[PDB]
Amino acid sequence: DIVMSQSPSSLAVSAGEKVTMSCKSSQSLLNSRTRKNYLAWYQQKPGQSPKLLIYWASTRESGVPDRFTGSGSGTDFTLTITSVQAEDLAVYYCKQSYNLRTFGGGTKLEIKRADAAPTVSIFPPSSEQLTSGGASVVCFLNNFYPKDINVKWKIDGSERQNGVLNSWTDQDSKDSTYSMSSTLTLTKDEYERHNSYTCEATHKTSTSPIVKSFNRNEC
Amino acid sequence: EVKLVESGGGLVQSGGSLRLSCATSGFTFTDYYMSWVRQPPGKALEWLGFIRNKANGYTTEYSPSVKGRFTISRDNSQSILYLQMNTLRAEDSATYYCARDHDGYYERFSYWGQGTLVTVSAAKTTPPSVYPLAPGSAAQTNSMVTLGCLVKGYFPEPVTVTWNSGSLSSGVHTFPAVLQSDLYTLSSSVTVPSSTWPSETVTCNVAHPASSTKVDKKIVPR
Ligand SMILES: [Mg+2]
Ligand SMILES: [Mg+2]
Ligand SMILES: [Zn+2]
Repeated sequence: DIVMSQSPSSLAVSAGEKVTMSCKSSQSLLNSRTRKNYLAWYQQKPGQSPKLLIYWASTRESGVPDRFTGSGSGTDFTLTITSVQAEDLAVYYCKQSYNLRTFGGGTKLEIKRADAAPTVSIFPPSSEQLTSGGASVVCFLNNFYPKDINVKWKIDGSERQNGVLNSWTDQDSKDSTYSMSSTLTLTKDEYERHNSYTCEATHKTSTSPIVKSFNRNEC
Repeated sequence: EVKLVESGGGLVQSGGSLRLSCATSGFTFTDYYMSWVRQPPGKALEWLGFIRNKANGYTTEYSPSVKGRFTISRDNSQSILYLQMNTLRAEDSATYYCARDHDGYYERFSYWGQGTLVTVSAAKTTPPSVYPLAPGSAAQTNSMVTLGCLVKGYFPEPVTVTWNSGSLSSGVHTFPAVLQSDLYTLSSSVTVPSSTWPSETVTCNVAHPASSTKVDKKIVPR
């Protein structure tokens, strides 16, 4: 069967710059009769379904920006994006249609941008969760860059790491930032045995941690 | 207009059998080849096989990894496409997409469904508990406010989150589920103008297909 190899695994550029990515098949996708190369390129934005961008190696499907152009013939193909836009954050896949079908491993395209500090907000456990005997303290870290960032929870001034679940979002398609979610989970009794709750975020953007917190008895 | 909708995904044990569907409309079904493609979480697309059009005898072709294990059929009167999966395994856990395909000879446009997620494991199906995240009794910070929803303790994925039935999209961050034991927990945040909340209604709508559950939780100030 036809194997499709894509290079590089991932790319990264600032908005406006140009990128190219490679796709090679184990055999020629050029049909001697139709004079067409059965090679297509797809774009898959996060949370989305793949979208056909180009077919027959060079033809752009109606609706696709001129900034996307495909070249190559035979075994070696290339996808070029003239002026990368922020919405282009995606994994691009080539697919051969010569004999049956097969996808390449894909090329991920990340967007570089200027540094951004996270906007931090902390939320106490809801009254509803408490009745179920549990107690989650949530902390959202929104729109920061780069993705590297550390979160430290503190309860009554002392650090804590037991029941912490972290989750990073894909890069934002509008502003190229990242967001993260941190959840400190306790039982109802523990949460109520302590009084101060803190979420601390350390990011390249400052040597001083962005600090957010609350007191169980605030008013 | 041309719609491809997959269903039948969900939970299943090893060795088990599952049948997926892909209902269509907006085009004359009989004239097209149909393909099935899958994708394990965070991995590459993978073609599974296709079923040809009428003019080609509705015959089939599959990829090795599914040889003699998966079957593709089509209901030409209902315009539905199926994928019979048998003797399932962990590596089969993935999102399954149907797509309209063809001889690449006709000048066509491509369409894919949103996909259905198949999870393979022996864990039990569990509905989520949906909790509102309102700001602490403490003081605010600026003319904008961040609210949230903690979708906790469900299995398996996925769970879909919208705010005010999708009318509140801009300014919404839904975080990927995190697996802790046999349960998934995720959260979603929405930032809106202080002039909007609590002035108006802000509700997160969470759906859990595996358990056929839907929860609408209103965020009201503590
Ligand atoms: Mg493949
Ligand atoms: Mg955003
Ligand atoms: Zn304690």
